[PDB]
Amino acid sequence: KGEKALKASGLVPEHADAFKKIARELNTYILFRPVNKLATNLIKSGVATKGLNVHGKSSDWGPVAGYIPFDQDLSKKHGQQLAVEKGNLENKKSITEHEGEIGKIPLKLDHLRIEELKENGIILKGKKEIDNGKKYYLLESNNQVYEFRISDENNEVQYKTKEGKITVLGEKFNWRNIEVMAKNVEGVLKPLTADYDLFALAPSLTEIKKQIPQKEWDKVVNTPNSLEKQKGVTNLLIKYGIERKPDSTKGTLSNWQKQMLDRLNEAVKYTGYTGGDVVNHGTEQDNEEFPEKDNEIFIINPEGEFILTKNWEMTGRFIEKNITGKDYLYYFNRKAKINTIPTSAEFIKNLSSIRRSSNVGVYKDSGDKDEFAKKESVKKIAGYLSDYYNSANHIFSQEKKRKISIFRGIQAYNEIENVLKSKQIAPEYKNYFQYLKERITNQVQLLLTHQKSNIEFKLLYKQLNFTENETDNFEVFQKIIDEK
Repeated sequence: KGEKALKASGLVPEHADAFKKIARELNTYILFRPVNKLATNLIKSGVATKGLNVHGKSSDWGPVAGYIPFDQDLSKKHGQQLAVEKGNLENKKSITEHEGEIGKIPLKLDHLRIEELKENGIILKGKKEIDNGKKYYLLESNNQVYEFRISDENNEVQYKTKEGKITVLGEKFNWRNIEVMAKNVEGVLKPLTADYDLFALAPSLTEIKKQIPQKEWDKVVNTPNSLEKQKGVTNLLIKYGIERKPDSTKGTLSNWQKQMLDRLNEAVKYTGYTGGDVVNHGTEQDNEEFPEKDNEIFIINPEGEFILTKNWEMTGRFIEKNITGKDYLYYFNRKAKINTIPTSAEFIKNLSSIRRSSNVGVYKDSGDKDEFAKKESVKKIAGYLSDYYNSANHIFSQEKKRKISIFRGIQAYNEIENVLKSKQIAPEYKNYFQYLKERITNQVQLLLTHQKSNIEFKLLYKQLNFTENETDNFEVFQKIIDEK
């Protein structure tokens, strides 16, 4: 929060002042991911940064830690049993799939970086061995299965494992280099650095009116009906915001948030970075190959107080205190799921996660109409969960957001009840749907108790009958909320 986040993240102070100027002149809650200081030294060195072509995470030891090495054993793949070749062939695929901006260059790092690692207390510049015809700059480490050899007169690392001990990869190499994957800046020698990443983004919707076209905002203000005005804003957001474009070098943003990103990219050139775009891949949940979870988030407020969190429940608490529970644009990263269960795209990910391993399930690769009817049921599930994950219901108060949230939970629970009115499905998806419906009952239940409803869930389910209408059955449900 201010200074403690700025020191425990290891964030660039001139970039901190630049981000305060960006937040002051653009009024956006800039969410961020935790960055490694060992990567931050090579970021503030100025050379190019990685995207999603490589996937090397931040290491825990090394002068090259932060760069993406050829052999990934100077990367996140440290001590991995069968995953060192996963990272190895992953950077092979980075070389041989994304041609044009992936290079084969030598290293670009600091010679005093070994002293930057000895002031970190990691490597041990000790005994010297003779290779390349010279008494070379062989330096040891603490973890002595590996050692770096940064060159004396050159700016390269001819690293090796010791020739008289075992390698954790299973091979043996004699003072080989890091043939580091690069970014071909029309021929400029620039390797890849572990980039500074995003977490989400959140402007205010009144500012968003001055970014998206607003003569349909001059249309949508002249309505006499409240829920239909909210549904017109729903039409505006379904055709404007979430209609995304999948990439791997810019990110999963709105086009106006892509303008936010390229403004962020240009506004850091004169501050101390020599490459421009330092944010070159997606957020925490945008790595859909496998998600992760962090314990602190560098959310930057519009007014200069760089907010920090402590626990994941405190992340949800301060998001529903600041991002969600105000009149802002909560645009997040799409049995203790107290508030935020994952999104419906990850529900489709879990749908494919046990439809390929076990080929049986809800509907098969077929042509019959009942299979497409269960496909229509899960289509309504995937629609209703993204309807539930639409926090832009706040042109009115936020209890309207609460009422529409519990309404969408009711409708999705009705769909999960409908999908068990089907044929003899595989029991894996049966207990999966039991899991979904029980977590959604717990979610709508505590969402009701944080309201002042005092009704149990089963009463409120059995009273509603939405045959053809979310227009007066919302008035049926809505009337109870309107009174006590």
